[PDB]
Amino acid sequence: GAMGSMERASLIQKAKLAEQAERYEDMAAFMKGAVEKGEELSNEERNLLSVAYKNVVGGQRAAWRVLSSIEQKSNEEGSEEKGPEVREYREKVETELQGVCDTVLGLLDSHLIKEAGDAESRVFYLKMKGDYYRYLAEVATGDDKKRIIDSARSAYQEAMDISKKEMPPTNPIRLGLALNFSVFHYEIANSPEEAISLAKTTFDEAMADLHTLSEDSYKDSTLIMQLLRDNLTLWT
Amino acid sequence: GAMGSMERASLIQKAKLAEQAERYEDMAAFMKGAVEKGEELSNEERNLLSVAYKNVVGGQRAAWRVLSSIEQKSNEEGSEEKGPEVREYREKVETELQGVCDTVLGLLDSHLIKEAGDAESRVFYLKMKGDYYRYLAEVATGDDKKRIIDSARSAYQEAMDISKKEMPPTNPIRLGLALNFSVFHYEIANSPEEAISLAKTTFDEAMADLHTLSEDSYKDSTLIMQLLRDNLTLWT
Amino acid sequence: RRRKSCQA
Amino acid sequence: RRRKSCQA
Ligand SMILES: *Cc1cccc(C(=O)N(C)CCS*)c1
Ligand SMILES: *Cc1cccc(C(=O)N(C)CCS*)c1
Ligand SMILES: [Cl-]
Ligand SMILES: [Cl-]
Ligand SMILES: [Mg+2]
Ligand SMILES: [Mg+2]
Ligand SMILES: [Mg+2]
Ligand SMILES: [Mg+2]
Ligand SMILES: [Mg+2]
Ligand SMILES: [Mg+2]
Ligand SMILES: [Mg+2]
Ligand SMILES: [Mg+2]
Repeated sequence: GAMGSMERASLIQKAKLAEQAERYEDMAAFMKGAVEKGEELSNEERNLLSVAYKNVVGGQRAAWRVLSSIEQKSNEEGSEEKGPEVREYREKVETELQGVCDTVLGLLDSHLIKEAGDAESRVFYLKMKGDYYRYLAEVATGDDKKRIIDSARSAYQEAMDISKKEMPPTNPIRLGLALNFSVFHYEIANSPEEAISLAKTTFDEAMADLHTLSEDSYKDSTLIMQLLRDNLTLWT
Repeated sequence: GAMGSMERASLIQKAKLAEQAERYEDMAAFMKGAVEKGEELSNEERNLLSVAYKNVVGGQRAAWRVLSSIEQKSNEEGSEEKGPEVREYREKVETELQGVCDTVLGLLDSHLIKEAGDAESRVFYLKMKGDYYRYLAEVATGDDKKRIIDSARSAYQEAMDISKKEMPPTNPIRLGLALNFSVFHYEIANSPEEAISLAKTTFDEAMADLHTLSEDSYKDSTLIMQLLRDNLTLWT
Repeated sequence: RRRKSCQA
Repeated sequence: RRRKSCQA
């Protein structure tokens, strides 16, 4: 599309500038253009892709939650009828959010996942697929909700299976995947015990493998382990 | 345009929802639609208009400054040539920023200012006109720079003349106008002594009139007086 | 205290 | 310490 005339390397350079400027919509557009060049992404480029879209969808999700809370209050007994505007505007934000999720899922399907053969890259993309189905599930209320939830579950499960076979328990991608799949269990799949079990097992297995790491890898792994602990403390 | 089919009251309601959701681009689009209905704005509606566009242009200005700093470093002796990308991306953000300024200035000219007869509304809009010319001046480097600067000066000066005749020295619009015109003098017009004199005189004349105010008006006025003091402390 | 998910 | 301007 609009980025078709720009060099791949220039798109990557501009994505990094957009990050520094906190222009995440631009960052995502640049990284979409880079993906659409058709070549595989490096580790750093995968990270830029994830940063860009997570920040974009993060603003939409936070806005959706604000609007959904207002809408729910409007439907309480005793609340004055204010017309269709709250629902309409929540729907507008929701549709935009769904569009961003569909865009990311489309990049993963055409054709990032199918060309990703190394465990790290494949797990990274499958985690992303689970995440964006999870964001679709956060807003889903209709007849496809169960299939959306199962699509998130299936992508996370494939990522977990690969990560357990091919990556050490301290690997940051493996750890972040487990963090997110545990959140999926807790708040999407109505399975808090599974969420807690996964977070605890992931934390304990990472703890046992820290002795193998350099100081820098130790810092990387313990940072994510603390996120698992934060959730365990909140949930127990 | 795109908001032509939505009721004026629904646009205002959605602008307030967008503010709560921190969706300032949406907020600005709603308020532009409301202005384009052709009716005058109330005090609260003027405030919503200003909030919306100030937040939008604020993100653009902050991004422009980040990119301009990187560009300036790239042109230092000893810096590696990295190609046209930094300039191109700074120009992209700059053009978008100029477009937002032109949009606001267009709403003021067609037809908010000409229908604003009460001192408060007229000063409010003329202050906005000075502000958006000032933001154009922040990025101007060419042959129209002097005329852009003079357009900001002229709008601020008319607002000052009306505010001195028609509004008390503690009025928050008058105070905020003086704050901004002082910044214009300091950092656009290369007149720091004028900036300091205006901030000091404005502060002292407001101080002397605080005794006339209710507790709530006193809180409003002293808040802006503190901004004037903050600048005086920075500049002296 | 919002639960944590993985922010790249 | 950035100088202040008027934020509605
Ligand atoms: C799964 C993943 C993707 C991108 C970055 C990371 C990571 O190392 N951190 C620190 C983000 C928080 S999990 C992980
Ligand atoms: C000039 C102006 C416009 C909108 C709001 C205000 C105001 O009262 N405050 C507190 C903003 C900071 S000057 C003033
Ligand atoms: Cl809407
Ligand atoms: Cl560009
Ligand atoms: Mg090429
Ligand atoms: Mg209504
Ligand atoms: Mg491959
Ligand atoms: Mg391995
Ligand atoms: Mg009507
Ligand atoms: Mg280059
Ligand atoms: Mg009138
Ligand atoms: Mg008066």
